[PDB]
Amino acid sequence: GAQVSSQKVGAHENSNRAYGGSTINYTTINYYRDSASNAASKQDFSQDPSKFTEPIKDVLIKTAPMLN
Amino acid sequence: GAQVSSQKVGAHENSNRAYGGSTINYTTINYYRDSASNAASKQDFSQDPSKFTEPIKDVLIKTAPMLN
Amino acid sequence: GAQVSSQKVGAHENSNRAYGGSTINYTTINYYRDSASNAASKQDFSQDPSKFTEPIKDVLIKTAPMLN
Amino acid sequence: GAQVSSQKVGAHENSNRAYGGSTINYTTINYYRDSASNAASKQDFSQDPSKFTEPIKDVLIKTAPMLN
Amino acid sequence: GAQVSSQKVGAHENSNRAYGGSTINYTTINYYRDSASNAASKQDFSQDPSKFTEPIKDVLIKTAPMLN
Amino acid sequence: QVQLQESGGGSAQTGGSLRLSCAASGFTFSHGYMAWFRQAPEKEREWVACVRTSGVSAYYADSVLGRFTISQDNAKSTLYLQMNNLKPEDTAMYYCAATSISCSSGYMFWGQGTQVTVSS
Amino acid sequence: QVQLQESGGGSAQTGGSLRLSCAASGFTFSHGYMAWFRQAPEKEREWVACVRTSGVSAYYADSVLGRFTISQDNAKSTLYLQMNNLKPEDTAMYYCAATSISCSSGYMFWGQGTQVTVSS
Amino acid sequence: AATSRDALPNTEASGPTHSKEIPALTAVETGATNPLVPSDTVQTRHVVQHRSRSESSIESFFARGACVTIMTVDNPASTTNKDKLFAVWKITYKDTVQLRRKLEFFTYSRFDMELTFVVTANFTETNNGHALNQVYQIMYVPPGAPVPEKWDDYTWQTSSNPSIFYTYGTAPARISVPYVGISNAYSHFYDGFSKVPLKDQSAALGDSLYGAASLNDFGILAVRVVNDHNPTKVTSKIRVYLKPKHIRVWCPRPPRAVAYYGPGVDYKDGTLTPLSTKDLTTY
Amino acid sequence: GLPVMNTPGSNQYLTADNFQSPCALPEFDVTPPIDIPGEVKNMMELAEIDTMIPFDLSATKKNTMEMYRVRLSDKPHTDDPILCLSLSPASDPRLSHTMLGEILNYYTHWAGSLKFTFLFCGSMMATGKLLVSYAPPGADPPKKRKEAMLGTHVIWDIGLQSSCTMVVPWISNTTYRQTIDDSFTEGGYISVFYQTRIVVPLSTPREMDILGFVSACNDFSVRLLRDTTHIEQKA
Amino acid sequence: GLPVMNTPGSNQYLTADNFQSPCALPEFDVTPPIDIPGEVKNMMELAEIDTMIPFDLSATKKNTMEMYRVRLSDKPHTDDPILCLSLSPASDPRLSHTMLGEILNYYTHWAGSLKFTFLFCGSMMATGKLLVSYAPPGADPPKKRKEAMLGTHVIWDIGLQSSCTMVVPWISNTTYRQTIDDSFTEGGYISVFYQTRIVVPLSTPREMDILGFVSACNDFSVRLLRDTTHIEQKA
Amino acid sequence: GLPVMNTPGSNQYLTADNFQSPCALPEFDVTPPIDIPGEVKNMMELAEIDTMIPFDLSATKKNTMEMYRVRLSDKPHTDDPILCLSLSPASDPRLSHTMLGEILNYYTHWAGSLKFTFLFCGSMMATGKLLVSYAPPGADPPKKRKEAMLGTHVIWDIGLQSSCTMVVPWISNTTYRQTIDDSFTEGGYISVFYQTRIVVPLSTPREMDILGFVSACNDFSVRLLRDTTHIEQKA
Ligand SMILES: CCCCCCCCCCCCCCCC(=O)O
Repeated sequence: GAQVSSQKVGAHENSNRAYGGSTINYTTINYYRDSASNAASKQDFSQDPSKFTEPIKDVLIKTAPMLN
Repeated sequence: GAQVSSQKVGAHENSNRAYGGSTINYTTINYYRDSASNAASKQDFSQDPSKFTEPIKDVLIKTAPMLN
Repeated sequence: GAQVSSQKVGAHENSNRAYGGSTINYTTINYYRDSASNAASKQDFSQDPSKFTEPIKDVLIKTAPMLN
Repeated sequence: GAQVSSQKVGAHENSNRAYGGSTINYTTINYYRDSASNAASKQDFSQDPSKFTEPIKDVLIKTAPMLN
Repeated sequence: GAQVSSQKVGAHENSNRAYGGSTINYTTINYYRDSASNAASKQDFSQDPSKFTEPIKDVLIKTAPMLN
Repeated sequence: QVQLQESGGGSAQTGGSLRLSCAASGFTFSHGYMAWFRQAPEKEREWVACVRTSGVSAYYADSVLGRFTISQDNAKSTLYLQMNNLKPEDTAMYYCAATSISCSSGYMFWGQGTQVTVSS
Repeated sequence: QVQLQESGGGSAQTGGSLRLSCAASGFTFSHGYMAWFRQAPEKEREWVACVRTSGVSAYYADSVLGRFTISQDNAKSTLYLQMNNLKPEDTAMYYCAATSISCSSGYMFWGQGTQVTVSS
Repeated sequence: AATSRDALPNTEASGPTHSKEIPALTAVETGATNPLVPSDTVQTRHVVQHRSRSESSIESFFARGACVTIMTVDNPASTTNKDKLFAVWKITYKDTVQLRRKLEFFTYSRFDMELTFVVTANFTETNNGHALNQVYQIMYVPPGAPVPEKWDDYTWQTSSNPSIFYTYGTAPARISVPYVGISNAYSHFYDGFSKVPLKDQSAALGDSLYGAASLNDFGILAVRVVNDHNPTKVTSKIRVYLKPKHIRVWCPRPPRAVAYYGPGVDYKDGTLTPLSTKDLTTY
Repeated sequence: GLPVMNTPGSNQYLTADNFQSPCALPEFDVTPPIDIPGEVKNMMELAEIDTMIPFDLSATKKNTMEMYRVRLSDKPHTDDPILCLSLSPASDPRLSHTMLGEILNYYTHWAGSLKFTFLFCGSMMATGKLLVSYAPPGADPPKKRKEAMLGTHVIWDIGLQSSCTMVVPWISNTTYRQTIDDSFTEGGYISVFYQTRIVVPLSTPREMDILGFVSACNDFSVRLLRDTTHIEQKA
Repeated sequence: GLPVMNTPGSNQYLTADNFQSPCALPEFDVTPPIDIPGEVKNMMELAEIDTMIPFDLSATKKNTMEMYRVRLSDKPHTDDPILCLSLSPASDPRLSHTMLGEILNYYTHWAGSLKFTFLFCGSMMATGKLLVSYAPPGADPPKKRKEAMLGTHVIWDIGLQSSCTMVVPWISNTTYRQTIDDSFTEGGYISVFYQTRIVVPLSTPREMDILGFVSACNDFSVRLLRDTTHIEQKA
Repeated sequence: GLPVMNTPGSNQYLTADNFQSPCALPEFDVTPPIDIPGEVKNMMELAEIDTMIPFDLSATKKNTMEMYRVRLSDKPHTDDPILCLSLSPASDPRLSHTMLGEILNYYTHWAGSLKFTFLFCGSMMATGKLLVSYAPPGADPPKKRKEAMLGTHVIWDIGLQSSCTMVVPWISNTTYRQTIDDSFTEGGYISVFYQTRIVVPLSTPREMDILGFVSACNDFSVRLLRDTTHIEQKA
């Protein structure tokens, strides 16, 4: 039950018939039963910082006067 | 003849595009002919303790008087 | 070209959702070209010892008199 | 997600029933998530040196007088 | 891209349910891009020694007089 | 190998005084407390007194109040238990329980203890 | 390397006494028994006597009753076989079979043995 | 179908009550345990239970390796008086305390047995001499097989015995042994004797041990330094670690309260006091 | 050979690893097991079985048969405790030696609900009403019925049904409690007080005994396996 | 066993490797997490939050509450700076201690746009117009409004809306700037000058304070993780 | 190269391992085998073949041709044994040297049924009736026909069919018996007594011999391979 994931290519080798081009992938297969043992995936989500930037009850509209 | 089994995820990594989410599995392939050699599966059953808790001939009904 | 063979389970682990139950198998793949190099299969036949026990020309019938 | 690529056979072994003949290939599977980690493919393109040989605005036609 | 080839069985183990019998094969997968790196196949052809035995212009017929 | 080793003996007459010491080693992560405990001849183990990490802020048990004095010398990595006015109730074993603590109850290191006897 | 080595000789006149010893080493897991066996000149190997682990509870063979004495010294990790009233039937080889036992028959360690001869 | 890693039964929200049903009243004369849950006696809310019994499964409870014995051997100088030390240990879990007590939680068991071998060596005599990396043979001598008397005798040929040549410095040694019991379960406690004392027989002839089956139950291991005599003495300690895998058990028994004494159930005096002092009305 | 790279940890031996290894006796004919009555699958199963609690651990009653007996009497009604007990199943001398505690002594953390059961052992003619109460921690351990009655409790009437059960509902700050004496993971207090009093007619033993049992509940669990202290090997 | 060949690097331990390894507590029942408010996924998220800048770091004002206050006055109009600041968020004493800088102190390279926000803290009756300006590097850092006004800037009027924001648009030779003082990766200059002057009526405090904040923008990023210097352990 | 981790046991050599390894003579033309009569597949096959038992192992009869002969006579009828034998095929001097025992000497455990066969070797005119009996253990080994007759036995009549067979039915506490002398795994007793007596007419040898054979049965098996003691190499 292999896990094939794609890589974000940085330095492109002069190839598109093996490397550089046609999407580069990598295989991963867990070796233990414990979730703890796994390798860190790194395929994590990002999010809206507004929960910190705009902790206000009434929506912030940049174009209008803040206090109305 | 690989054995693919699922893991009970504990600490969820910030992922659902590799880890955290979409069910994490693990592969196992025996390397010897002897059953003794295998790795301990850990996918064991549980059971009713009544064979120890209620070793009585006539069923125990918690809601009624024990001795009737 | 893997060789998947079954094992004769002895001590059954408390499982039938990975081990104990659903027939346990093992994989084998030869690594050399020479037959000599292979691992000993152990899946050998047995036979009738009569070729040693009853080396007689006329069939032996236990229920009747040996010399008739 | 294995990468199977063909090899440019040089010294042909006296075979066409395993080696020498029927196109020889090789397998590659990346082991890390980083593109940097990969092995150098070597399946690179070549190109026209004219960008260095003929850095002229008007096409060079070998058969005619250079300066016309 | 595995290469599965058959072996010429010599000493037959008392089996035909794993070994001895049902044709024994072996797997091979190249690990390098260079042809030089490969393992020696050993599945080579033989040939007619006549190019050395009978280097004559007119065919040699054993049953007739050599010089006619 | 946080070696806690008590000393001080125990064979005084009724009313005297003894100096119960305790050599400490290993890694006593200062912060927390360092104390004393008694088991008694035939009673439950009881808390005697606790002194703060390096701080000379301490407390005493109701039973021992003022008659026992617990200090320390973190230069010599030791703790001391001076005991004046020993009595027939004080006759018992004493233990240097000085590790973790954070209070007057939690531990991960004890000693072998020593016996005290106030005879008369 | 549970080394069982007999000693005691065997060349007495009819009626005397000898002291058959046996040095034991390796790991004799005390619990079980420790004993003596004789093979005889031309007979089957026969059980002589067995003594308990460290316990001085023992038995003797019908033939040897009271005329043979088997003890032990677990401090010296040895067993002893004093033999009074040696006779023409006692002339034989003796073996210190002291291991496992649990009874008077099972073994995993024997010795090299020594010969006894009661001449007359 | 209820696995080890299953979520436990939830807590159901139950309200006030005034009825002829009595969860609270029972009779422990019946031997039976009254099976209640919080809701039965007090008002509760609804609770999605998350915890599982996962770790408490029989297999998991024994999933640790455990030191069963410490075998000592040595390789002395050729000129020496004493023989080269080669150990022989009777294979049993009852030499150490920890694992034994764990195994004593039940009456019988079956388990494929894993053994691990941790070897550790050093010099002994004050000298700057040298010893080249040493090898060690661990030969399993099953009951009845010829036990080696010398460190260099015929027995080490092991034509049928299963041995392991460990080279020092590499990862600890490990071998798998299945459930090799002569019975249909391994017996932790055996209330009986191997022999029967007959009346037409002498007490000695019919006597045996209490609690023992076969003196030789599994055999002995034999460990020796393979390398020959070296001018500088080198002693070695092989530590065996057993992890009972694929384990099943039957009939629970109260856990050992007082320290072990011998291979039996017997208890020595001076250790007959396990519970400490505590006053009835003192929290 | 297939190019490989050795990673951190190789050659190390974890006593808790779960790897495959070679077999010493290849092709060993294992004898089949048989249906031996009473098979156990999990430790908790044993934990749910009631076990008698050695309550009164006095220097004169400890380590004897007297420890399990809590003697009641026909003395007039008071508000003073019969027995006090702190909920720390694995660390309180009293509980720590019962099945529950022992199993608990092999783990670092425990969670779930517990249930205490009290068996009256007087003459048929002896009557009474007792109060067994579990007060959650964070306050003064009750010393009078007045306080204890303010917490979780069951008012038990002695009668034809001789056994009474009070459940200690799992109420704790953390999802799992330490298996050792700790303030942060404290458990509270179990108390027993005379509700009315014990009454006996003439020619009747004026004092008798009550036996206590404890057991985990279906919702109970234990985690983080560890080595116990209830046993040791000196040299 | 499968023929293998050990390659360069085997047995070595990279502190930044990402390999699988054996577990110490097999089958450990992990307690499920709960919805704890405010979850963070990336460091930059914190970087976009405004943080007060300790501008005036005078020997008498440094390491105190006075460092964040930039005091303005009703003195007649001049062309001399109120505050100067160099765009080197991670190396300039002033910026280096704000959230941004700190996060920045864990990386080797930073990129993106930044935004400064200035809060007036005078009496309602106090009015004025200030000019905050970011001049890209490569020339003479302005010392008079005359020059500063030639670059990127916002002319701020003090009124009902008390806060003003000037964005520093990412203009740099390299795609990423060094997180240390470097000429090749220099950032430029942030300046604040009186546009008009501060005017206050009678009975009004003639001097007041302004507070500065800084924060990264959605387009900002950091790379090449590194160890910080803003902390150490001597022995 | 593929990241790997070395586990416990690596580099160790098990004499009972079953791994693949490189070949010394690649492409060796192996000569094909031929149909050589009598091929064996299992050791037990040899065990089922009858082998003559050296019963009378007296100091004067041991290690000679006389050991296999058990001499009977025409003496009047008694109840005293002709031959006694303990069922411990691999440990009893008598059995331990027969094919069965020898094979048995390579294993730790044996199980199944055994069968003894007795061949009369007197003159045609000699008649008689013998009783061969197997008594399971746990009691007094018989010394008189009276007892032996209470167990498992066959009453044999000497006649035209010269050979008689008594099967020892596998009756044991354990599923497998130890291949060494052990009480816990004891086997019982095999005995032979005169049923009537031996009768011979005039001019006939008054004493003759009987030969014994032993062999395992189809249901017999052996496990846990081990090294034998029936051979050694001193220096
Ligand atoms: C190379 C080693 C091979 C064989 C090792 C055999 C040792 C087996 C030990 C098993 C211990 C089981 C204990 C249970 C006791 C019982 O059966 O009554």
